[PDB]
Order: sequence, then C-alpha cells, then structure tokens
Amino acid sequence: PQPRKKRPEDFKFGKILGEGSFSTVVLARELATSREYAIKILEKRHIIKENKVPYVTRERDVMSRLDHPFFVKLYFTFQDDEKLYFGLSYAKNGELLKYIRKIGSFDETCTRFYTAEIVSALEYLHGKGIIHRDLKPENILLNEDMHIQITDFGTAKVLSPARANSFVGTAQYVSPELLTEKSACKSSDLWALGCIIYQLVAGLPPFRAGNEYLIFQKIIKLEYDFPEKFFPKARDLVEKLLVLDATKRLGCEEMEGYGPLKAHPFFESVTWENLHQQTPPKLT
Ligand SMILES: CC(C)n1cc(C(=O)c2cncc(NCCc3cccnc3)n2)c2c(N)ncnc21
Repeated sequence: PQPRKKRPEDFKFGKILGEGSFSTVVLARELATSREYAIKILEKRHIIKENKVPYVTRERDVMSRLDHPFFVKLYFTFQDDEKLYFGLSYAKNGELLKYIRKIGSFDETCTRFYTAEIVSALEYLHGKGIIHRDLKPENILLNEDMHIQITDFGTAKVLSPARANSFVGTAQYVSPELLTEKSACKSSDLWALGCIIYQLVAGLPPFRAGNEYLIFQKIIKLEYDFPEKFFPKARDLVEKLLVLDATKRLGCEEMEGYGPLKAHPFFESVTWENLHQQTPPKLT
C-alpha cells in the first residue's frame, strides 16, 4: 500500500535538462521533501498519433524491473489530462559524452574504470533478458559521485522463451545485424560497448561519415582503423567486440558469457564486486 499518487502541484519545476522527439526532461524539486528529481514529461496526444504507446509502456515496465546502482531509477509516475510524468533519479553530472568532449579522450585508468562499470550494468541488464538497443555516451549518465547511470529504456527489447526487428538506434553504435538481418540480440549492446571503448580512448566513435548511409556501409564492411596511440589491451578487447558475427563477440552467450569478458587482460586490476563503492579516478 504505497504513498499517494503525486501531482504536478507537488513540484516546483526548473530548467529543461533535455528534449527528445517524444519527451522533455525537466528538473523538479518536490516541495514536501525538497528532493530533486529529473521528471520525464510525455504528451499523450503526441504519443498516440505517433504510435508510441508500446514504447512508453515498455520504458515504464523495464525501468520498474531494474534495481541496480548503475541505472537511472524510476521512483514514481503520475498523469494529468494532457501529460505523463516519470519521476527519475536526477543524474547531477550529465552525459558521459560531455566529458569525452571536454577532456578530449580518457587515459587508461578512467577508460578501464568506466568500461568496467558499463560491463557490470550490461551483465545485470542481460541477466534479466533485456537488450538496451540504443546504448551510447548520450544516455550513459553520471551521478554526483561520478558513477554511471544508464538511461533511455523506451527503445529496449524484452526477450522471452535473441529476437527483434522494428527499431534502429543511433547510427554510430548500430550493430551490423540490425543492418543485414534486422534482428537484435544482447550481443547488439556488446557491439555498442566496443564502439564506446573505442570512443573513450580515441575521442571519437569508430565508424564516422558525412551521413547515415555511409556509416552503415562502414559498419557492414568493418571499416575502421585504430590510432597508433591506442592502449594495446583496449585494442585487443575492442577487436573481440567489433566482430561482424554476433555469436562471436566477447561476453555474448555463445562465447560463454560475462566471465570471459571480465577476465580480459584489459580489466586485470579491476575488482568487479564493489565497483559502485570505489572512488572513481579523476578526469583528467
Ligand atoms: C542529460 C539530460 C538530457 N538528461 C536526460 C535524462 C534521462 O533520464 C533520459 C530519459 N530518456 C532518454 C534520455 N536520453 C535520450 C535523449 C533525450 C533527452 C531528453 C529527453 N528525451 C530524450 N535521457 C536525465 C536524468 N535522469 N538526470 C539528469 N539529466 C538527464
């Protein structure tokens, strides 16, 4: 028997944190507690006529199932005549993208630390049979303490008894199978992990071009290069993620799961069991 449904009147709304095609995220201070939430506001008419009800519903369903420190948390939901509100954990330090851009690229220690966190999140997600489908630095957020907080679950897939076909994520993190077989699997997220590691180190994602078509041509041909600089062990790890055959990516079920992934030499000095309680290294 939970507390009363909240209302917009219970909040003092502040700045917009971001805008999407279908939603807006706004900082709000709850008045009875003074707690700050990031409140995701979706308009019901726009959702209905853009046929997005399955996606908003999946978002709500999935977030309600997650209970882990590396995920943006859904505390509550309510609605008025026009709008839906998701009360979300407020991730103070913003997008991981912001930091890559600000410091250029990551040293080996910060790459290791954040890649390890991303790996733990995904192990947890995949253990629950959930594929993210649009993993990337824009939706890997950072809390006040600088730990990751992954978000944006409207576009997720929930497996049942490795299938999909409808949606295609952000061009650069899109996996080949989405472009050749339009089907998604947990492994699709591991491809996106390989891109993100490459990006943490190189400062830019591996497949880049002047438009989306050319990025897709590069992806299906596995057309990318490593900078000479690149941490050797991070290079070796990324080569075992950016594999065209999805049943052959490190961490996938056919490759015997997360153990071989977390054993990779690149993660040699990581203690996996308490990552969220370690003090993150400084950028930079
Ligand atoms: C950095 C800003 C923006 N931002 C987005 C947040 C989210 O939860 C969230 C929820 N759905 C999607 C998503 N990304 C995808 C892009 C986008 C941005 C804003 C609104 N629609 C979509 N992000 C968030 C948060 N919890 N705390 C602080 N800042 C936040």
